[PDB]
Amino acid sequence: DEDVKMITSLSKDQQIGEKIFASIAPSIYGHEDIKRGLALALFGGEPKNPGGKHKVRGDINVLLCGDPGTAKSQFLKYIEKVSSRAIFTTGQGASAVGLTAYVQRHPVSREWTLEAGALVLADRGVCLIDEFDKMNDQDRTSIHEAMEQQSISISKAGIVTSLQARCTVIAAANPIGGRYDPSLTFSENVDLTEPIISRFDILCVVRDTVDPVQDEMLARF
Amino acid sequence: VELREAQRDYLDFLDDEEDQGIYQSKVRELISDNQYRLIVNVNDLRRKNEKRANRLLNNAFEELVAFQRALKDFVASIDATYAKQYEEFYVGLEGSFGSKHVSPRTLTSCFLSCVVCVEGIVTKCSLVRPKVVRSVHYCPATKKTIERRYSVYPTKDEENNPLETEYGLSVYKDHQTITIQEMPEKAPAGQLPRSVDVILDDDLVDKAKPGDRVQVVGTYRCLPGKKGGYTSGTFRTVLIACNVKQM
Ligand SMILES: Nc1ncnc2c1ncn2[C@@H]1O[C@H](COP(=O)(O)OP(=O)(O)OP(=O)(O)O)[C@@H](O)[C@H]1O
Ligand SMILES: [Mg+2]
Repeated sequence: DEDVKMITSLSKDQQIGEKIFASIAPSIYGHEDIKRGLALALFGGEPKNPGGKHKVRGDINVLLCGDPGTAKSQFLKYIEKVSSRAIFTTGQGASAVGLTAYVQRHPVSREWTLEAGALVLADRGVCLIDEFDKMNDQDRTSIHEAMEQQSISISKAGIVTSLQARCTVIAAANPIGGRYDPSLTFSENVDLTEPIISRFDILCVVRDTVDPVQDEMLARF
Repeated sequence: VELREAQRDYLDFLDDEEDQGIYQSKVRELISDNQYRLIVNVNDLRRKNEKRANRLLNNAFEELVAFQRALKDFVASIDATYAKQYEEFYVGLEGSFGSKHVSPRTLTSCFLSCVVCVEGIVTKCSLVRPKVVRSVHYCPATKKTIERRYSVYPTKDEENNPLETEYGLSVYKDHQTITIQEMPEKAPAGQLPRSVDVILDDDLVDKAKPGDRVQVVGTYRCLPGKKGGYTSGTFRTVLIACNVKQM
């Protein structure tokens, strides 16, 4: 009860937005724009559907592309910690939670189960993807259909189902050559395809230019 | 009384030579061709006797036994010489059954003890095996022969003298089991198929092969629970074929 009053009092502050922006990722130095974009993604928007014909989503997907050593994974870990319903996965492989639905007997419970992908488990939540450029064909197709149609269709072992996958996707990636080239466009610097990139609302580019003062401050931290 | 009346009606059905009938010529051809199976159209029987057709469809085993007895009597009357070779004859069925034309997916317990027609594809087949009908045994110690009929295998005489089996004097009949699966062209998309088991005996053993589309007409029956003090109350259903056709 008093929490609502405290929140309303905090909203009356003139610098509440700046405080919220600075609050995200206390242990990460710099990258104010990244934190602001992540705050905007976390707060989200509002979906619309005039009648039952035109559906417009309200989720803000975020993609970060950066050189090695720029602490891309720390942001994902912090977002996973903060978010109430967050599912973390990596495209390299051997992930705890898969990205494709399948029907199998569970190794532990020894029961016949239908295990959905991380996209379905993150319904009305957040899905974080690390190593976005190492994925295979199945993961790419599943992500494409989950981002365009916002649903997953399964036809396996006599089971035909359609499941909702309303989630916000935050992905991390590295350039093709290991270092971003300003002379080339963003599409040419990433192994991803144009339709996949077009889905993301916010694209962030991180570089590793040698600034002595910034490097000194980072080393001190 | 009912069985005798059914046999009388079945006997009356066959005598059609003075009524532009064909079945007498069919029986003559069967005798000429050394065959012991006759195919009778259900539509003609329904036209001539609707009550008998309804009883046969709703009750198969007794009516089929009566019809086999009638055919035995008819073949005896024609040429008793031929009837000596075979103990009993077998019946085949043909025609349009209508509501009883049932696919493997739509088979239910409502068709128990009835005659059904199914169309499908063959997926599993078994090796041909002999089945005993009669057994003959001989005792070298006493020079005595004994006969047994089947529908316990003796080994010793009354005075515990050993018995030797005469395989040649015994009687065996062929037996095989096949599996019929619903055709994928008609099954609903995205659903697992359903299969039925069929038993073939006598001359119908070698008329089916896996991967082939067939139509089988036969009786639908349950298998009783095997010996035990406790029963689960669930019986397995197996089709007993009487006619197989290559579509
Ligand atoms: N701004 C920063 N503030 C604090 N630590 C930082 C910062 N940038 C990088 N680091 C440190 O750099 C190290 C590199 O590991 P980290 O997992 O963060 O890398 P990454 O950017 O995800 O790299 P990769 O491209 O190999 O996946 C970490 O221990 C992290 O603490
Ligand atoms: Mg990393």
